[PDB]
Amino acid sequence: DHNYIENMNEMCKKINAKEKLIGWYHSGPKLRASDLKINELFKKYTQNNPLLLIVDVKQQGVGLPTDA
Amino acid sequence: EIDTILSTLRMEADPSLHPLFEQFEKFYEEKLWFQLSESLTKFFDDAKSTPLRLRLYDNFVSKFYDKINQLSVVKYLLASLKDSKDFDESLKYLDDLKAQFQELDSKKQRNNGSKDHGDGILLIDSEIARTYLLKNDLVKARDLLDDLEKTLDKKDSIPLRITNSFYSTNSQYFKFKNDFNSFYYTSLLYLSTLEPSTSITLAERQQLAYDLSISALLGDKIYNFGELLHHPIMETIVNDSNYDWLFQLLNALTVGDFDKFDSLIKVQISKIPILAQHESFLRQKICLMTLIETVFVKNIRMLSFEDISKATHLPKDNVEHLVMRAISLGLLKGSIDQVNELVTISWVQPRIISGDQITKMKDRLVEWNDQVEKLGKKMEARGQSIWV
Repeated sequence: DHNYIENMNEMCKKINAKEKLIGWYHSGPKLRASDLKINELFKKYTQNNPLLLIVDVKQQGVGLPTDA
Repeated sequence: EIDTILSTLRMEADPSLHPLFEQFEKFYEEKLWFQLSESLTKFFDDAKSTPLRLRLYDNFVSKFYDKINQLSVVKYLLASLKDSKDFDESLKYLDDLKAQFQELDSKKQRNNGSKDHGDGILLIDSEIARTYLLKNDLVKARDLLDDLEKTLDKKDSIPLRITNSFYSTNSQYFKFKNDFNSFYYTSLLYLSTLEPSTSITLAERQQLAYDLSISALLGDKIYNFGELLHHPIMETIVNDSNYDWLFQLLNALTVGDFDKFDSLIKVQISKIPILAQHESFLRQKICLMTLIETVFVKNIRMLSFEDISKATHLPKDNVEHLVMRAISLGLLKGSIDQVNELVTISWVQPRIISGDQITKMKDRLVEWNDQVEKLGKKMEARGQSIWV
């Protein structure tokens, strides 16, 4: 939902303006096919190179549940 | 025939700049708008030599504001109006085009093609403010820029060009107002955001480096000079000896050598009248930097008031005003104990360090390596009977 985005974002900007929209994340332990497709979408709502990191919610592996 | 009329636009053109005209022709023919934008964009860049460009813009490109990037179209009015010493004419074209985008935006939506029209708008307003700074009228400069600043800082994604315009103007504004702090900061941002498609004169860059140096010299809250002395712009003015005293001055200052600085000011202080005023500042600022360093090197951080007095050659009453003011700018944290006339100095601000100042750090770190050498190597012997 892009309307959910552009409805929430400015409702953050009213709070701390200095936090700018960057990129998205999926907590899925490994990539999906549409990932590379939708990052291209987020290039609409950010500027440089929308960053996609993956949080590992299972933790069952070792540390650094993130990957950038 | 705006084609042939366009050719009398070509009559006064240097034919070396002509080959693009044929492009325009076929492009006006083919109407591939991106290609036009390329063409008359770079053309127009070089046709800064030609006031003709106005009517050029004013004729079919005036017709053509429908077509290409708004940054593209607006660049035209920019370079065109650049020379113009008629300010009401500039502002004229500006609010004109503005109204045209009020129309375009009034018809069109975000994903429907009016999104970054906002960008063109902003950029316009920026240059408008510039026009005021040229017009004096310095108050609407201020309120226009300020009204702009909010719209900017809410938008996260915006092209750099706008930003370079924004700091470009704010720099000038503070430069008139002679708020040195604000000038300095705005500047460094401006430079950092400067881009290759912005070609600026080496004489300019020299100047900007100069006024920036002065600002940091007269800036109330600017105590970190590592930013500029390592900033790539200072490499432009560095070699001129007419300015060599200046680097003597800053270099002297960040290493906080009181007497040597005190020598340096004696000459130039007569020379530059802006330095003639504000000698008080310079004195305070020195006393501070000196203090900061004498603390920064000292192994255990504490001071009597005498120590600061002799180090700063300040009679000791002020010494507590000097310390207190050193804190209120954020430079130090810590406390003062008068009864015993000590200064504890919790901590001292991280600050970009030049070459020589590193060496002492190497030293103290060698010490605090040795202490461990002896301790670790000394603790096996004792309790050798206990190890696992």
